[PDB]
Order: sequence, then structure tokens, then C-alpha cells
Amino acid sequence: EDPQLLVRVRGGQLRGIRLKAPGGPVSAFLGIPFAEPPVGSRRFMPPEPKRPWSGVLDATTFQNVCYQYVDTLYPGFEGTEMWNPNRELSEDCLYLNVWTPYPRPASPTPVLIWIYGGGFYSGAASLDVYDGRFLAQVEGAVLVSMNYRVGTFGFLALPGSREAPGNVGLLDQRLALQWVQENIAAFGGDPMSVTLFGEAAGAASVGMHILSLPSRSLFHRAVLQSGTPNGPWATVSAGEARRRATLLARLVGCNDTELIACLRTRPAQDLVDHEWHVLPQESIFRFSFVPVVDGDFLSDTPEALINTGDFQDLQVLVGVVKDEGSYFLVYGVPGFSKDNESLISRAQFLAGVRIGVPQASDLAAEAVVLHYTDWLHPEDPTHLRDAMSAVVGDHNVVCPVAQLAGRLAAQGARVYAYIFEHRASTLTWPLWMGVPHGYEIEFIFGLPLDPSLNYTTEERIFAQRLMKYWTNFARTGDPNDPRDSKSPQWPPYTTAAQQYVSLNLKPLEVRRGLRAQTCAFWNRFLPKLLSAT
Amino acid sequence: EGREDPQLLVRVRGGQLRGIRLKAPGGPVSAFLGIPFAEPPVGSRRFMPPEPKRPWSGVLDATTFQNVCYQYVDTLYPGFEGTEMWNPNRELSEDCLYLNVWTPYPRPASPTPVLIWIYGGGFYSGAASLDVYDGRFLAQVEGAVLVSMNYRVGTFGFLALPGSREAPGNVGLLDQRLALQWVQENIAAFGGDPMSVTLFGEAAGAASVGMHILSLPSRSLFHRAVLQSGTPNGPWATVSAGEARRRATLLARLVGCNDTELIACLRTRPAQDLVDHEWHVLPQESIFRFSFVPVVDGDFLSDTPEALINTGDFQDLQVLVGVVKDEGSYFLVYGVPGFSKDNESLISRAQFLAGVRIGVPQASDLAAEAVVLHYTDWLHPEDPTHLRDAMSAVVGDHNVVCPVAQLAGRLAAQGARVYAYIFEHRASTLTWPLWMGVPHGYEIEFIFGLPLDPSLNYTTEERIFAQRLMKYWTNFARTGDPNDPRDSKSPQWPPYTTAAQQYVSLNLKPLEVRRGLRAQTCAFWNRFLPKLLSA
Ligand SMILES: *[C@@H]1O[C@H](CO[C@@H]2O[C@@H](C)[C@@H](O)[C@@H](O)[C@@H]2O)[C@@H](O)[C@H](O)[C@H]1NC(C)=O
Ligand SMILES: *[C@@H]1O[C@H](CO)[C@@H](O)[C@H](O)[C@H]1NC(C)=O
Ligand SMILES: CC(=O)SCC[N+](C)(C)C
Ligand SMILES: CC(=O)SCC[N+](C)(C)C
Ligand SMILES: CC(=O)SCC[N+](C)(C)C
Ligand SMILES: CC(=O)SCC[N+](C)(C)C
Ligand SMILES: CC(=O)SCC[N+](C)(C)C
Repeated sequence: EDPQLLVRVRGGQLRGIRLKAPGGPVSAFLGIPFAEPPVGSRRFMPPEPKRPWSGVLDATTFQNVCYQYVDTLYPGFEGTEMWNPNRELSEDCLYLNVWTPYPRPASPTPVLIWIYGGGFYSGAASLDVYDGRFLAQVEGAVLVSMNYRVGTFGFLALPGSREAPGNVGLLDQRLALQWVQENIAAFGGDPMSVTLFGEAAGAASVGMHILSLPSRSLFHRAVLQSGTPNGPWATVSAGEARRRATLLARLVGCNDTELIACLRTRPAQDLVDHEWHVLPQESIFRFSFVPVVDGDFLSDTPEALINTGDFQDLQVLVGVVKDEGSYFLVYGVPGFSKDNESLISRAQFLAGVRIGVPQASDLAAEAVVLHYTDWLHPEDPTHLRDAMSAVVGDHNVVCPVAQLAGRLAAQGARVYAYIFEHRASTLTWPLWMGVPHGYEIEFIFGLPLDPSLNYTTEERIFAQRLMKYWTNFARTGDPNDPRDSKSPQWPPYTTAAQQYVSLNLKPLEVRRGLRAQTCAFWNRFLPKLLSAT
Repeated sequence: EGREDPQLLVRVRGGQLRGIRLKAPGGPVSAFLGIPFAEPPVGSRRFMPPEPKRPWSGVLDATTFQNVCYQYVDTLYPGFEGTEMWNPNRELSEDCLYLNVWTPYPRPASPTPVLIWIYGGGFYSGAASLDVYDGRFLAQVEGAVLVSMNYRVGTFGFLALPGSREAPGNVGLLDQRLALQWVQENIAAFGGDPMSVTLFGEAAGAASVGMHILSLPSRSLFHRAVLQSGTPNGPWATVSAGEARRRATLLARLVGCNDTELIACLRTRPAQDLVDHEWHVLPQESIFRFSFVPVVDGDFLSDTPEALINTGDFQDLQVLVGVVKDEGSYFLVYGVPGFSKDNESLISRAQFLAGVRIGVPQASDLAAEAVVLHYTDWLHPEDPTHLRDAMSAVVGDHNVVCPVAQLAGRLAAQGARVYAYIFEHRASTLTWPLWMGVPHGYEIEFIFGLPLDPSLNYTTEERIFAQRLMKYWTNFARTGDPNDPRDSKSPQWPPYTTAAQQYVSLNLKPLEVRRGLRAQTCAFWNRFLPKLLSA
């Protein structure tokens, strides 16, 4: 019995497992329950705290993945399968994972809490790219990650109902945050220094905790990688959530109480089978069951909340990858595939814009096409393919990020911004997709430090830099190395200078203006257009 | 005759003329100035098409410039060369339909290609007698026969009650056409070749050239065309029949006046009364807009210039078109609060938004916002230097650059041989402030070769630059190709096409080929704003 692997938390005793990182051992406590299983009558309901347990709970293995849609586009292909569930699916999935140094920290250590993405319809804390051991071992970090409910199970809402009030997957996340405040000190973690970080829907989730008062007492800093609470996909209105839940019920053969009661009888896969059938248009980067503007978790729209919020005591790190949109094009836009160059016609570009900007009117779509066409090369398939990616990336991630960065800065927050421009040497998606959505994560988590994974020496050195920025941010709210001189420093993002950095194999380079002209199109003009028309 | 210079006596259809020997720097040229080409359009003839001049008896003295057509005279900056150089330099009169001819001295012995100049001035002003339109350098140095005519401007040239007999519209264009007919019949008497006539003009003169391209009876009267900083299409060069009628009717009311009865009453008014009220009829507070301009009458213009350039067959056409670096800047001090020639005109964002309503006067609120958003530098949205320069760009692009881009594209797509330039040299002697850059009109003095006159104080490099330009323009006149058929060593000027969109920089440096005439921004003005308009 290794006493470093025995911890007493409020619910009882746990036994962890010693894992081997390249530089040495780490302690892992995996599959720790933070809620009562949300099964049976508890489906669609807020999470309840986990009851205490007898004896020593085995926390040596990852628990089940929350029940979800499994991707089938490219069976056996690593680029898609690396995101698919890697443990059995179950509604009984409300567990979290903690990595710490071995031996455990002698003094209170800054905590990083990871919230995974997956469109609010997928994801798991057990994926290889979210492996917290490198950060634990190399940077001495205490790293936590939780499973939260996704799809109908996490986000189906009949707003105003007792039995399906909405946003319960976010409440799962919050309960895990409360768990950390109550228990993380037992692992050597510092509850007075907690940094949330996440990517895509996970980043949107972090943003929602920034915008919801009860969460604000549970953390001190935030990192939003490639996602935001504002923007076209992260939230729905109460009316649209109700429509979707009501249509789904209809499709599976089902007064809110009666409707929700019948949905609770349905096998989990019956719900998932119809998950994608309730979206209002044919689209990409759109997800059926997402956080809802309920007037409770979210007191108003994220747009409203970011415009009027006071963010003076907040430090935030935000950014994007170079090719945010490319991934999504193979899931809906004719002409696109991983298995060829996806050189498209102008006709295919105009068709794709309707799918990539599915809420756009004819005129708005026309403006998108006119803005993104290179009028020197208006029919060039390479330009048109790359423009399609840009439209989807900018509409869904880059311009929402720019908007958030600007508002948070204007309203007193300390903001740092980046663009991530390095394509992993071992990437299995084609060259044309560039640096796609999701492919900074393996570097931030430090995977290239494992020589068995076949990254280059330069990628290992780059990962070590990134882990340092992130953990320095965790320690101080400033990603710069506190001892260590050398220009260039990473300056805060401001509305005046709009400074951000490129994260690639070259030294930090400071740039100004995050797609400034194009995001003015999306953030200023298109709103004026559809409010008038 | 008997004691006079025998090399200056010429007969035309209306009778005998006596010209004058002028000194150009390289030698003598012949000038026949103030030749009448129409009956004076006075009295009962006001607003009416021109009638051919009746023959005269004896020798007509053609040694001086004739009257300038009655027009508004700029008072913005009294005494200032930058404005006064465009003001009338002879007596204002409605008796003004005269033309000028310059030729080598002695006159050429074999038929010589002819260049015909049509001046600009917003269709409300201008004169063929201005110093910058002096044909002596082209005639002396390039051996050109150069012709320039006065044409009626303002109400006198362009007031229309469409469908009426007494004020049918477009009479200033008909004045131009009659001068072109005069050249066909008479220019051989001077050694000019009626089978090689090239029209060239700037601003409204360029617009006029374009309307001759688009009007059937003009097409037999010339062979090639040059449009400098102006087009027949675009927001200022034409009005609809209904708008012309509205303006004519309002003007009549303002001066105290059934179309016959209305026009009869307008014919009783002093010319100056019409001039004094002509600015009062524009529908908005605006710049780069003019009250009395060509009308889409279904006659001279059978359809809008837009329609005609979209459907026309221009296979037999060769055209040279282009713009200066700062088309808009001039106009800002005539209407946009915050702008002046006597300070740097650094403006606020508020003054930029206000300016956009004045510079894009027909724009709805949404379109104006589209413009502001496009032209704002979102890295420096409040910087007064960028805002000033953006105000200029808005007005230049909207009114000249994007209309030219549109014209060059349609013409090339529909069979024309098109050559395109941007002129980027600022005259060393320019009296307008530096912030205005290379303003509208300030290429002309170089095309006409004024720097060849040492008394004018241009630089040596400016002289060499002028000589190149005159070569380009005259080579184009001669052959439909501005390139020298000898000189393969000099860089070549490629035709503008829709595929490659090539055009050249005209400056002190050897020709540089560039691609795309404001391609992205002109997509906004020419493809997006029109689609917005439809709803
Ligand atoms: C630039 O000038 C604009 C026009 O005002 C005229 O010129 C200036 C220099 C004054 O002498 C004034 O009396 C004239 O009427 C002004 O609107 C503008 O404010 C001036 N720019 C600045 C701030 O110096
Ligand atoms: C040319 O320069 C001289 C000498 O300074 C000056 O007197 C004359 O007025 C200038 N000529 C012109 C055309 O301005
Ligand atoms: C199951 C997986 O994560 S695939 C491994 C891809 N990686 C080593 C480049 C992150
Ligand atoms: C709890 C564990 O260690 S699972 C195996 C994870 N690995 C594939 C990244 C090594
Ligand atoms: C494209 C998607 O929405 S899922 C892919 C996995 N990821 C989002 C977590 C990176
Ligand atoms: C009356 C005039 O033309 S003054 C301008 C003279 N300049 C064009 C040679 C500078
Ligand atoms: C409407 C005007 O711009 S008048 C200025 C003189 N110019 C046009 C002939 C150069």
C-alpha cells in the first residue's frame, strides 16, 4: 500500500495509481464520483452530490464515457477516432480525474481544471490528448478533468419545467468545480488558485462559468481555446430549445411532465438515433442540444452579458488555431473530403456558404460570398476551397473570439490572445486542412515529451514552451516567464492595440488585429443587415 | 491677301480662314482658333439642338480664342492658381460654339492622325481655351493635328423637359457631335486624316467620349477613344428623364417661370439668372454631383449607359482608360465639413460619417454604414489621418475608380481592346496641398506636354515624363496601341483583360504592370451595393 496513493476526501477514502511520465512518476486518481449517477428518474435533472462511501474506493482507472453519438464518417481513421469514446458508454458517467506530482506537493499547488469540447454532443476526459501526467510531472501542476453530460442527456430542455430545466451538463461541470474547492487540498492542490481551461464547446463552457455568478466563486482565471459563449452555435433561445426537445419527443413516440416522463423511458440510443434530426437547416458547426438562455444559469444572452459585465478581477487567455473551419467541411459541404485536395467550383462555394452560414438570408449569404471571393482569382478552386474554410472558421470561432477578447478588455479584464500556427508532424488529416480545430491540444498537454509518439525534437521543445505559458498563466494570470528576460514578451490584448502572438516553432511574434477587417464584417455589418434587411 | 503669311490661309466649308503661327519650344506650329461650327445658340435657339454654321463672306480671323460658354465661375478660393486655372479665360457668352485646330507648321503634306479633345468640368463648366489644353506641344513634337471644341454646359447644354420639342435634352453632346461632323468634312483642309480620329477627354469630357461610343450616330465620326478619369456609367454622368424634368421644373420656378410655355419663359431669363440658381436643384447636399447633365432620353442614349455597356458589341473598339492616384481629394473642400486646402484636414470619426452621407448622397442609411465599415481601418478606427484619406478614397472610388473598373471590364468582355493606367505623379508645381496627392485633373498638363516649356519651371524628369506620355497617347491615336513598335527595350503596356486585369503605373519610373484595378473594393461598389439596393 503506497501512502502517496491513499487520499481521504469528504466522501471517503480513495486509492490512486502511480503512472510513469517520461521524466518520472506521477500520482493519478481516476474515476472519482462527484455526483449521484444521473440515471432513471434523474435523467435531464440537475446533478445531486455523491453520497459518501465505505472503505477504500478504487480510483486507478478511467470511468465510463457519458452516453453520446459516435462518429462514423471515417471508420478506423485516427483523425476522427482519436476523439471518439475510448471507454464504455454509460449514463452513469459523472466522475472526475486528478493528476498530481509524485510524491504529492509539499505546499499548496495551482490547479488547472480541463473542460473538454465536442459540440456539447460528445467528448470524454479519458482521451489520450487530455492526459494530465506531463503537466503534472514537468510543471508540478495539479490537473483535474471531469466528465459532464452531453447531447439530450446533458442539454435537452423544456424551459420552465421542473423535470428538464436545461443546462444540466453545465451544472455537472459546476458541481465538479465545487468538488475541487472542497477536496483538492487533500491532493496538495490550492483551492485559492484554480484556472479553468477548455477547447471548443469546453471553451464555450468556461465562458459560461465566467458569465454565471454562482460559478465565479469557484475559480480565478480562464483559458478559452477555440470557443466562446457568444457566437452562433454555443447557445439557443428558450423557444428554440423547446422546439427541438418537442420534435425529438415526437420522433421517438412521445404537458411537459408527461412528455419528459415518456422520454425517460426511452433507451439511451433511441434518443441519440434522432439527435441530428431536430436542427432547423442543413448545416455544419451546428449542434442540436446545447446550453440554453434560461434566465437562470444564463440570466441573459452571452452577447448581452459580455457587453454589460464587470470583469475587473479576471484574467483570461484566449485564442484560435490557424485553420478553425477546415475540419467541418467534410461533414456536410459537397466537394470536400479528407481523401483528395477538395478543389471546388464557384458554384460549390456558393452552395457551401448556405450550409456554413445556415442562418444567413439570401442577401447576407451574398455579402459573405462577395467579401470572401478573391476578385483577382474569383474561380480559382484553391482560393475557393480555402475561402470556404475561412468562412466557417471566422463565423464560428475567430470573430466570436475577437468579439469576446475586445469586450472583456474594454470592461476591465486582463486578456492575452494567441493564434496557434504549428501543424503536428504526425497529423493524419490532409495538408489542405492545415492546422485544424483541436490540434493544439496535444501540444498544450505535452504529449510530444513522450518519445514513443514520434514527434520531432523541435515539437518537444515547442510543447515545453506551451506548457510553460499555460502553467505560468495558471500561477500568475500572466503567461510570461517571471524570471527570464528576453524580448519579445507576450503583451496583453487591448481594444487600442489589439496585440496577440503567434504560437509556432519560431520565437513569439507580436501581431496587431485579429482578422480586424473581416471580423468587422461579421461582428458589425451582418448584424445591422439582418436587423434591417 | 498678298502681304500675309501664305502658310496660314485655309478654306473650310463655311469659307476662308486666317490662322496664326505660334511658337512652341522646338519650333513653330499653326493655330486656327475660334472657328464657328454652329449658328449661335441664342434667343429662340436656347436649349435647342445646334444648327450648322451658315457660310460667311471674306476671310474669318482665326487668330484668337472665342467666348467661353456661359457658366458658373468658382469662387471658393479667389486668387488661387489651383482653382483659377480651370476658370473661364475669355468672355462668357451663349454665343460660344467655336472650335480650335493646331497643326504642324508648315501644315502636314500627307494625311495626319487627328486627336479631338473634349474638356471636363462636371458638365457645368470648362473651355477649350484653357492653358492646360494647349495643343501646340502635341502638334510640334508629335506632328499631331489637334482639335478642341466648346460645347454648351449647365442649363444651356443640359436642361431637359424630355419628350419636348423645345428642350429635348443632351444638346451639349449634340454640340460635340456637330464638331465631330465638322472634322469629318473639313480637317483634310489642314492635313488631318478624317479616317483616323481619336477622341480624348477628362472627367465629364471622358464621360462624353463614352456617350459617343454608346450613341450610334457618333460612331461613324471617330475610330478610337481615350477616357481619362471619367465614364458614361456611374452615379454622376447621367440622370433619368424624370429627374431631369424635376430639376428643369424646379429651376423654372426658382427663376420665376405645358412645356412650351415653361421653356418660352426660361428663354426670356438672363443667362446669369439661370447660372445663379443651378446648384439649388440637386436633391441632396452632395459633392461630385451636378445639376444639368446628359439625360437618358431614349434618343442620344437609347438606354442607360449601364445597360448599353452590358449588352453592347465592342469588337471593333480600341480604348485607353485610366485614373489618377487621388480622384476624390479635390471635391472634399467643396462640401465636407472639416476639409480645407489651407490645413491638413485631419477629421474625426463623426466628420467621416457625415462626410460619407455627402459623398455618397443617394445611399440609404444601411448602405452608408456598409461604406463606413468597409473604409474604416479597424486597427485605427479613430485616426484622423486615415479618416481623411478614407474620405477621399470613398469619393474617388465611388465616382471614378470603380466606374472605370466596371467600364474596362465590360468593354473587354464584349470584344474591345482596352488599355488601362493609374497616373501617380504629383506635379512639382502643384499649388493644392500635399494631403490631396495627385488630384483629379492633374495628369492633363502632362499629356498635353506643358513641361516642355522651360518657362513653366517643371523639372527635367518631368519634361522626359511628359514626352513619354505624349508618345503613348499619340501611338494609341495612330495605331490603337500605346506601345512604340520600334522600342522593344522599353517595358510594354499589356491590354487589360478580365482574366489578367492588367494595367500600368504612369509615373517617373519605367512602366510597371499591376493587376486588379481596386478589385476587392470595386466588388463592393459594383456588385454588392447594387444587390443591396434591390431591397
Ligand atoms: C481646417 O479648415 C476647415 C475650414 O475652415 C477654414 O479654414 C480654417 C483654417 C479656418 O481659418 C476657418 O476660419 C476657415 O473657415 C475647418 O473646418 C477645420 O476645423 C480646420 N482644421 C483644423 C482643426 O485646424
Ligand atoms: C518660374 O520661376 C521663376 C524664378 O523664380 C519665377 O519668377 C516665375 O514666376 C516662375 N514661372 C512660373 C510659370 O510660375
Ligand atoms: C488515440 C489518439 O489520441 S491518436 C494519437 C495521436 N497523437 C499522438 C498525435 C495525439
Ligand atoms: C490510466 C491510463 O494510463 S490509460 C492509458 C493512457 N495512455 C494510452 C495515454 C498511456
Ligand atoms: C468537430 C467537432 O465538433 S468534434 C471534434 C473533436 N473536438 C471538437 C473536441 C476537437
Ligand atoms: C492658368 C494656368 O494654367 S496656371 C497652371 C500652370 N501649370 C499647369 C503649368 C502649373
Ligand atoms: C467638377 C470639377 O471637378 S471642376 C474642376 C476642373 N476639372 C474637373 C476640369 C479638372
